[PDB]
Amino acid sequence: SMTQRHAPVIVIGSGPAGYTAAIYAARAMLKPVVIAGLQQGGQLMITTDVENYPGYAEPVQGPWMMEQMARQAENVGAQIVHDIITEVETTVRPFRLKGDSGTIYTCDALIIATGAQAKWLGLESEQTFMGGGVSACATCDGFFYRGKDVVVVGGGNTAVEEALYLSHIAKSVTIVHRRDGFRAEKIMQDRLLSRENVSVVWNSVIDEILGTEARGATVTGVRLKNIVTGETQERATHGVFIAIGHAPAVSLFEGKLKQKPNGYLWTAPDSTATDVPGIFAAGDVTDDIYRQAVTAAGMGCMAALEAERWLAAQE
Amino acid sequence: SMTQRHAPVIVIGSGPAGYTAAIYAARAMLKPVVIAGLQQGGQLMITTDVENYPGYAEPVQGPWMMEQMARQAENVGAQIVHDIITEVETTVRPFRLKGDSGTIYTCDALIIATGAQAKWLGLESEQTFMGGGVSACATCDGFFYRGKDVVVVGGGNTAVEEALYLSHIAKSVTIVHRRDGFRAEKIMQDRLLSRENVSVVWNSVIDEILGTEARGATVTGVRLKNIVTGETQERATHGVFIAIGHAPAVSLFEGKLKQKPNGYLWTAPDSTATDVPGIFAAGDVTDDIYRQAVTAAGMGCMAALEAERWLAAQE
Ligand SMILES: Cc1cc2c(cc1C)N(C[C@H](O)[C@H](O)[C@H](O)COP(=O)(O)OP(=O)(O)OC[C@H]1O[C@@H](n3cnc4c(N)ncnc43)[C@H](O)[C@@H]1O)c1[nH]c(=O)[nH]c(=O)c1N2
Ligand SMILES: Cc1cc2c(cc1C)N(C[C@H](O)[C@H](O)[C@H](O)COP(=O)(O)OP(=O)(O)OC[C@H]1O[C@@H](n3cnc4c(N)ncnc43)[C@H](O)[C@@H]1O)c1[nH]c(=O)[nH]c(=O)c1N2
Ligand code: NA
Ligand code: NA
Repeated sequence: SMTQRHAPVIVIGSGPAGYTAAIYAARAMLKPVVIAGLQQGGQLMITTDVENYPGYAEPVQGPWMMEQMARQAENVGAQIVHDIITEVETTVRPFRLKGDSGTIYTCDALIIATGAQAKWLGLESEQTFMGGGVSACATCDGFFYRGKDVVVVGGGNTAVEEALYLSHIAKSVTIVHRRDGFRAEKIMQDRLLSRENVSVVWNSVIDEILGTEARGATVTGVRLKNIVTGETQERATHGVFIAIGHAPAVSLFEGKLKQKPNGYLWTAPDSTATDVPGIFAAGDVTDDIYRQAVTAAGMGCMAALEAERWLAAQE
Repeated sequence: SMTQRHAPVIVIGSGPAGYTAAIYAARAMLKPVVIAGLQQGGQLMITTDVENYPGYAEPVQGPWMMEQMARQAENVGAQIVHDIITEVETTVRPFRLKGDSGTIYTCDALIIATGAQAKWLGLESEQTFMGGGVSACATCDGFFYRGKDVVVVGGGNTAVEEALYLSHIAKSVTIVHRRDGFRAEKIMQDRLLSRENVSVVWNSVIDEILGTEARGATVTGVRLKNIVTGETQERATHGVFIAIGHAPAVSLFEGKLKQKPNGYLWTAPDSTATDVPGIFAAGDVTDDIYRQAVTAAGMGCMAALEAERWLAAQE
């Protein structure tokens, strides 16, 4: 493989943040290279039903949308490279990245768009029912559960937020959490629990998600286990939302870039600037608040424009 | 017309910010109404060539894109109303808006997405050559002027920023400004003027943009006038970028919502919250930094999610 390769901008990640950064950087003649990573196209690759990305009259599949973005990025002059970054040197100029290929990449500005994957319980039945009643995004799928009974799993701020959102849409929400209480801001927790259509099953986990045969397989219930006693119980439900948190993809940057208390990369207000000039971060690796494709794309744009302005200031 | 009409969320504006807010609000079952305003579809209605909105492999026309967003918004349950808001009462609950129709609209949360139109010189030749060498957005059109000679008109921070961006792409940039010096941050101005491919014509205006007959009409030069002496001169050019600033659409909110020193609506960091709880602002009415369709759409999303969270907190 190539020993070493320089681009003015390198984007790490090929989700909507990375592709958008690449589109804008390429149109500014910064000849960007996108390092695609392990999942070219990012987390939208695992959904077949996108309805809230603005600009498509009808629902689209995630892979189809991300193919359009990839094509767009290469059409305007970005180059997509199939590699995974394994190390980043943040204290040298040009910045230096090592690929799993062995190639050393160098760049004058770096845009980090590595994402923050939803965490899952680790059940085979999560896969079986994925998109047929199992979701990790209430914003995305809540609408389909209008007047239906759903379960939310988790007990942190994410679960409280997802349950509160769903309580306004679903007929009922049952939250299942392995501890005896929420580990979330008290005002939010009180607000959620006071809703008449919300109940909680404490000290419990999902033992299995139950449903029909894959003709798709559709959720019809859950088996819960009390983790104190081991006793199980089964209940009917129409949907299960897994809300146990997200894992920002920050292992390259730990100890090198400022992080927020929860692990997400810190960026400046109304900006993608990290605490190292010339390194920008866009999308779900920094955004723990909105977590949408369009917000991720918007940040990608911001990062390219900021990178361009910064590079001009270095000349 | 109707005397009075309530929606949980009302969005003022039907550009990418307004439509995106409507899409997300409708999918949260907040039954939003969008007040379309004078230009349904917003400022993208006047461009036939969009290439940097992520998710379209090939270039699209602005009207076509904005029709897709309008259709999407109504498909997911938003309602578009053809009216213009003429007054907003920001100190009452529910918020009250008056339409030019005479209808009184009321809402529990308000999302402002009224935009900030580029200002133009007021020349007939600006219209003639629109999209054939006259532009008000270097980010949008600069790419096409790779190795070409262009003119930038203006002398504020916007003109300095647009010229600096273009100096990296175009063969040359000639800035034309009616004063003897820039009215921009000194570090930026020094950086621009030191570029070897940048020149300036001070104390002057564009008297006319010159070019070919509309077969489209294509720019080939400009006539400049010194506004001290009245003397004119003519020069060849391939493109003219009008960079005299933008006009945030804030006349409804002057004296009622916090504004930034330049007139744009103030919003909180990493947020669309204005200084009145339950009133959010998204898109170019608040964003004087990025000014793109995708950033505007991203803010629309943010406003809907924040509005939804806020409404839940009121219940
Ligand atoms: C099941 C499901 C369904 C939905 C959603 C999530 C989930 C889990 N979302 C949320 C959406 O997926 C999320 O907001 C975006 O994917 C975030 O985009 P990013 O570009 O930030 O990261 P994203 O996670 O998409 O991409 C990260 C990229 O970084 C790369 N990467 C990571 N480490 C790397 C390394 N070391 N080297 C190189 N590359 C590396 C990966 O390969 C990947 O390409 C969503 N949103 C929405 O708006 N509408 C919707 O319908 C849905 N639906
Ligand atoms: C010539 C040209 C070309 C481009 C661009 C600009 C210009 C001038 N842009 C920038 C882009 O147009 C801009 O970023 C967005 O239109 C901003 O979207 P908003 O939704 O914020 O406002 P936008 O201006 O689009 O919409 C404002 C809406 O508010 C409404 N409104 C105002 N007052 C009202 C009232 N009192 N009552 C009701 N409604 C009211 C209007 O009717 C309108 O529908 C662009 N960006 C990009 O990303 N790619 C590109 O190629 C281009 N190209
Ligand atoms: Na930030
Ligand atoms: Na803000």
